Amino acid sequence: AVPETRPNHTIYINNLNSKIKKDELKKSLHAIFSRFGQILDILVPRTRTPRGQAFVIFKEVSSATNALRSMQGFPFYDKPMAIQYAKTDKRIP
RNA sequence: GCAGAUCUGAGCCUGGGAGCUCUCUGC
Repeated sequence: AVPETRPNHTIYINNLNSKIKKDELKKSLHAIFSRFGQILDILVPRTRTPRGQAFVIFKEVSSATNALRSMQGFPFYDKPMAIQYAKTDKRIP
């Protein structure tokens, strides 16, 4: 899937390491992405099979923008993160 | 209904994974 996106509060990360427990994955994504700004939630959706996908919802769009740029392709648990803006913002105002 | 659960529950769809349904648990 290669959808048209535009900046919003939420980034979509895939190519994550599927061997990492979901609770540890959430804590590690929080620790590394909180440098860019306040995080409202981190979602790791349950899929029929493990697929290495997560969403990080930032309080400010600028935080998402800087995280997307800075962390694109960066190793996380020995795999390069692939990052996009979310197709549809997951923030709940 | 809401929230969770599978490399540690399942059937599909897909066949270059942001898909669907079920089952189970709590409320």
